[PDB]
Amino acid sequence: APDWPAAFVRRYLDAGHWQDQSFAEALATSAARHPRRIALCDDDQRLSYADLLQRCRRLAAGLRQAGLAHGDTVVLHLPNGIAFVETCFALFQLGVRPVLALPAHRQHEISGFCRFAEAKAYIGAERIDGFDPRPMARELLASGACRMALIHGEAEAPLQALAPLYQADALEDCAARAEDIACFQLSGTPKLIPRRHREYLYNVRASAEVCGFDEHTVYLTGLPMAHNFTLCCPGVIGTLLASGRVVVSQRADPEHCFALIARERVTHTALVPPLAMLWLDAQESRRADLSSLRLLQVGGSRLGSSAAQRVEPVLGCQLQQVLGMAEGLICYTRLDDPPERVLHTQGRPLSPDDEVRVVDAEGREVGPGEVGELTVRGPYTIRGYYRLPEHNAKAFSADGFYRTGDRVSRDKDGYLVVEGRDKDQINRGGEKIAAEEVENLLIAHPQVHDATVVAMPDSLLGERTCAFVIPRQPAPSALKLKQYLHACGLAAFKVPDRIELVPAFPQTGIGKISKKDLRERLR
Ligand SMILES: Nc1ncnc2c1ncn2[C@@H]1O[C@H](COS(=O)(=O)NC(=O)c2ccccc2O)[C@@H](O)[C@H]1O
Repeated sequence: APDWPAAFVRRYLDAGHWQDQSFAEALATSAARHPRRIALCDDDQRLSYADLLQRCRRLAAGLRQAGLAHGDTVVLHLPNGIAFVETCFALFQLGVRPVLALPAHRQHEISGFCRFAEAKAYIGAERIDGFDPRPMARELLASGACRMALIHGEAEAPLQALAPLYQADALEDCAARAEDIACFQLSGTPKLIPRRHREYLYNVRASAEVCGFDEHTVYLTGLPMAHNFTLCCPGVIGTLLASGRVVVSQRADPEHCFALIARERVTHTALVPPLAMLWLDAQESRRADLSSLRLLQVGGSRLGSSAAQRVEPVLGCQLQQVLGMAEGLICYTRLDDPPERVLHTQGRPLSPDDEVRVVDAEGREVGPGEVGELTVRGPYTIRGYYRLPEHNAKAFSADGFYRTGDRVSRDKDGYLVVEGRDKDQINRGGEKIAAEEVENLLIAHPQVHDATVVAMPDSLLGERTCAFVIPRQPAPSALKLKQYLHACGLAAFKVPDRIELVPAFPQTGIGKISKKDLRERLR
């Protein structure tokens, strides 16, 4: 667990970025401001700030009685829900660090997380993302992967029930210091990202300012709450610390979510592009009343200008583009930015002390507007992954810059434009091709729902291109789309060598497209 050198600590405290409260103290402060206001809602249950705080304290007492102590680690694998929030904040109070596993994670990942972190417990549910994790949890215990397995819901011994632990008398003490690790986030087997209370609260508080969160923010969880976008950018925690209300959802389909928005008067949410595409193309479901919606954050992957330009007309809300990473840096377009920035950039950095360097293969800083590897250090960017000295020696420069693996350029005013991952690059007979440019043209096509362009081996040109396209009916042929690209003025060498009409793309844990999976499919 590498830390910030002393010069940086001192400057981030002097700047006022790092304050002296833990997550638990911060929620308690917010609760005290508005104790009866509804803080969380699910399909039936609604908790006031004061009821949430008390339940968290009661769960904390129960977890302590069950053996969880300050400095312990747990693997937290729960669907979106009230239990996720309660359990997180109870662990924050106790100084117990949760590994924030995603709903899509399975035994390979879960086992690795328990083992690598030496978790005392796995905390899970009777069901998650269509998966029954209780067999796995039994094997975790049988193999020594963790000591204990708590299940919210029904489960057979040797698994233990989480609900009885809420019956304890409320623990009133906090064991967490602002400089301690609060939780382990996960890289997008995922690496463990040690996030500390004071820096990750800076992340939350400043994001909430930039995104205009306030007492009236009604935040819908469009993504897994474990994920950093959903949790802190500004996320669920930004909503709670602004004294807003969080509306939980275990699904992001526009059918369900549009009705929730109407029911709860949702004002804010966050999505990855593929989900935003579904919301933009939702047909009869758009009969819903979405008048309450004020801000749609889109991030995780680039939202091209063809799609971005449809957000305000179709949904009636402002768009914000978010370039983010669990390791640190967040860039945001700002709520008062002109369209040219919101449609065509992925934001500018959150903190004045975020230090960004775009560098070529040699480590040279590129010229302005030129494309290079994004690297960065700053007041909420880690200095290394948890207990990973050998990987850390490659992933961080000697002066402490995190090497993101993304290819970006910068515009005149500091805004980042993401070309994609280093591994997404296409070189077609020595001509370079920016997938995003071709993807954005195809996505503008009226019978194209989404598109993704990747590299395939070729003996003569080294690489050719293949575009995967989800049609909307009536679906165009590959030949019609090649002609449509031509009529748009796309350079000939950039027209995909191959276009695959398909109903869906493989997806990552939170819904991003897996170009790795596509590129392994081709070869
Ligand atoms: N607007 C964008 N345009 C192009 N690419 C983007 C991108 N936003 C992310 N990426 C890619 O996603 C990696 C990080 O992924 S992440 O840890 O899961 N966390 C997130 O995505 C995340 C998103 C929002 C807020 C907090 C977060 O933590 C990045 O290095 C980069 O490759």
